[PDB]
Amino acid sequence: LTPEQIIAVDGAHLWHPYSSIGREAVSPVVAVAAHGAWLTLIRDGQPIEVLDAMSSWWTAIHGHGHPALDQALTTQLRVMNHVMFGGLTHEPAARLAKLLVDITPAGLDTVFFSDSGSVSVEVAAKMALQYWRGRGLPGKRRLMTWRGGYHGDTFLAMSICDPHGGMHSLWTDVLAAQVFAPQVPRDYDPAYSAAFEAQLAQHAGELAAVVVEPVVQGAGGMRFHDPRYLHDLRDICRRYEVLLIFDEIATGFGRTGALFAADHAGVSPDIMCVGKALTGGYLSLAATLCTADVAHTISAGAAGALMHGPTFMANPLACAVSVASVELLLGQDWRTRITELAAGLTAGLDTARALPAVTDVRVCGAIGVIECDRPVDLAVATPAALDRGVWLRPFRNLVYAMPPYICTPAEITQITSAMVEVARLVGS
Amino acid sequence: LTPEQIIAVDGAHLWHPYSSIGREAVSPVVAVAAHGAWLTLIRDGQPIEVLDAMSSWWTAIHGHGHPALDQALTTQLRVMNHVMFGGLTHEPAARLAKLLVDITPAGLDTVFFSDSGSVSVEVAAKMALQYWRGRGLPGKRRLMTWRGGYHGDTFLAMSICDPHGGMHSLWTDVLAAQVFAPQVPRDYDPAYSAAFEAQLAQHAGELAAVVVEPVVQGAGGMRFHDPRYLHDLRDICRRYEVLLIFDEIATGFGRTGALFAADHAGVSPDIMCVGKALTGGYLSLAATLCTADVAHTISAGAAGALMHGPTFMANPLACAVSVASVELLLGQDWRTRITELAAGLTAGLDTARALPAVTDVRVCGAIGVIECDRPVDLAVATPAALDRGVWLRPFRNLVYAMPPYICTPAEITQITSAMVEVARLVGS
Ligand SMILES: O=c1cc(-c2ccccc2F)[nH]c2cc3c(cc12)OCO3
Ligand SMILES: O=c1cc(-c2ccccc2F)[nH]c2cc3c(cc12)OCO3
Ligand SMILES: *Cc1c(COP(=O)(O)O)cnc(C)c1O
Ligand SMILES: *Cc1c(COP(=O)(O)O)cnc(C)c1O
Repeated sequence: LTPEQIIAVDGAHLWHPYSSIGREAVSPVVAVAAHGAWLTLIRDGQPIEVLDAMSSWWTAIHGHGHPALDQALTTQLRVMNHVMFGGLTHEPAARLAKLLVDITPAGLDTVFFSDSGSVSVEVAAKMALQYWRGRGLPGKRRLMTWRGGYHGDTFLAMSICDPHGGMHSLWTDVLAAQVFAPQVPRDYDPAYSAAFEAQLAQHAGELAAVVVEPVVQGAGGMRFHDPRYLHDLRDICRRYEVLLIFDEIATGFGRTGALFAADHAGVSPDIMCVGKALTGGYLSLAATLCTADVAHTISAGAAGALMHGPTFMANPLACAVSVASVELLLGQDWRTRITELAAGLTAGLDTARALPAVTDVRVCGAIGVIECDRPVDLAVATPAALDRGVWLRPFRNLVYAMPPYICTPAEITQITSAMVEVARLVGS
Repeated sequence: LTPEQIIAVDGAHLWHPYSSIGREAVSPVVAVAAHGAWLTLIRDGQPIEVLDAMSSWWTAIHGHGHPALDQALTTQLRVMNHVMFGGLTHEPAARLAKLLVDITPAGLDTVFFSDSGSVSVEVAAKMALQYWRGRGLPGKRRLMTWRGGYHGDTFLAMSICDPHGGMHSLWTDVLAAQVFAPQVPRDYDPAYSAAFEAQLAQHAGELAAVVVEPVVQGAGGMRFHDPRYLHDLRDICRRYEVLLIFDEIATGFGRTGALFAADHAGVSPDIMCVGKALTGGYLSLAATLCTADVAHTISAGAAGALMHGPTFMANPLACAVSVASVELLLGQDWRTRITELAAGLTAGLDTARALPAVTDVRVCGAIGVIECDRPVDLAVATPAALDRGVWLRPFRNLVYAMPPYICTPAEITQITSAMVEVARLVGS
């Protein structure tokens, strides 16, 4: 198929993320290649290389078509594509489970693979719910979170999504009613933790778990908070016998300046979700990890087993490429690499503070955010970043990036400058 | 890692489908290779070749390591592993969307890609809910199904699974309260459809949709029903304005002797789910298709969009291999092939009707079932099937098979023979 034919089939037959059929404001751009930090896209009918400032929705940490990850995939392909995980095990699942157990915060000893972040969240909740049924406390079934969060699109995951971010108004009467604390602030305020605890305390007899994105809230608005809030949640959850779940689907694998964002605070959740960057952007795969205590309680309970099992659980191809992606990350000085990226993002985005439409500029590891005072019009900003050789996708009032780790100082410069310019055109 | 090392790691760190940690009665077998219809498994230190009678949980329709599917994957690997589907489109997605629209029941014109069956089911339910919100009937929010069904493990998916099979209590005050018709009989009885209509009639104003597995109920108990009920379901849904959803995640791509099980009845659902065999069992991928009318109403609704967007939506690698998998199926005389497999399963399984422990023997397309009078002990069944060079995995009281389509007559006969012998051992 040609790019013109792709557009036509696409417009008649393809849904896209949170999109329409036949009523699309803009119109998707055809991608034809991706290599390293660059995509090849079709503009005015011509191929152009542009920087993947978004890491293809936070996935491409090592860049596209990284030779070590292509080979990991090809090697596995020639030997064993997939076998069912029911009754069978295999080397890629074992290898990856060992890495994950070793590199995640202390005490996360068991791994349940699934096919996506949303599913890993539902698995996490199911772990929490079965845990308490195992302990003889079935009333502990509600979830608690703070506002501003995002956890995925499946119905249970939607229930702990920010009520505005996740559009709860469209869903009156259909979602579980969960317990929401106020928005977690940027700077550390012990009074917020105290208020969080008081709210939790009166619900504890009915809460299975607190579920949060640690340090960085992504799709709910790219807000950062002081790691010390996570230390306080760990302490609150411990004292009131409520499980603590960290969703590190966006934050995991170095993105925020630490291996896992949990690490900034030096704290272990009881249950953890990872995804997005796990396969270095090659294939869909996710994992939920839980402590030995959670694992044994579930296993010694009435049901005798965790009641879940995706068809493609522990797929050998995804697992093989993830092992390579993780080892590649661990085999380099990733901490310096992120520090440099962060400096690059700070330096390049500094001039945007002055802009008339800009309310905030903030950076956390390989994450750079320009917050505006109004919705960023994509029909303006998209062609504007393409013109400068950058793939950028603003969302709501934010002009932001999660650049691949392999980006050079010159590439970051190029990214930040495109971002600064999108912010300027918003003010005019 | 060695086989022994894998077991050691697996027993300590890996969850399996519907399994425990530390309380596993049987212990998983190590798989080291898969080619065509054969797995290489490690039995007592030694490698053996066994027929994949289960098709790796109903996925490997073309066998493993098929050269056309291998190629399609490596070809796409060197070009473009993945890009975000937000704002972008690509050839693998448009080719596959085009195919899916062309070969599925008529009127199914739009395609939403996602990573797994359970997710595609939650997407289907979301389309139904938003459709009726588009029409000003937000009261239409419940789902109706008949008993014995299975739809996945995520929380909405769970709510329409059989209330005994899915252990709905266990899940007391957590699942949405859905409407359940009695188990659909094998043989056609018009009294059943009349009772279904009468039950639907009294919930019509609160029903978004009817959701069923057409013709074959999979994980709920390998039950077959007369395609004519689907015709009745279509008629009832039309007259009462309740959307019809077919979960074809197990049944699709020729498995029941028709391309899609809906074809046995000539019926078009409003919304359809596929997965499992979609990629020929290489990678995880599912799809939810809906009619133009459904797409336009959601798009014209208050929301202006379908509020869903998985990270790895429409992953190029996964789509490219699906394209090649669908093309490979459509390019051969698949109907004759499936008729041949069915005839071979029928002939090979006949002798089991006489066995003292067998209550039924049924076949439908490339699905063969020995229904036993007691639950089947895997600790006896699994080694027995291995001894005969077959990978069989019984479920509850079923010794069943869904072999790859590339299985020769002799391989089918080896499969059925191992099934008979397992059924014989159950009777003692
Ligand atoms: O043995 C399995 C049983 C189930 C299952 C259990 C209870 C209810 C429904 C199910 F599909 N689900 C399964 C799902 C699997 C699998 C095995 C199983 O390997 C590939 O993915
Ligand atoms: O643009 C996207 C927006 C959302 C989204 C929308 C509303 C609320 C939360 C979200 F993550 N989710 C998305 C998920 C995507 C994606 C794009 C988007 O490309 C690959 O996966
Ligand atoms: C993206 C995301 C999810 C959902 O991931 P999918 O693979 O899109 O289902 C869940 N949690 C967090 C924090 C995320 O950023
Ligand atoms: C296997 C199956 C599902 C769920 O598939 P996953 O990929 O395991 O989420 C849903 N519906 C039916 C009918 C199935 O057979």
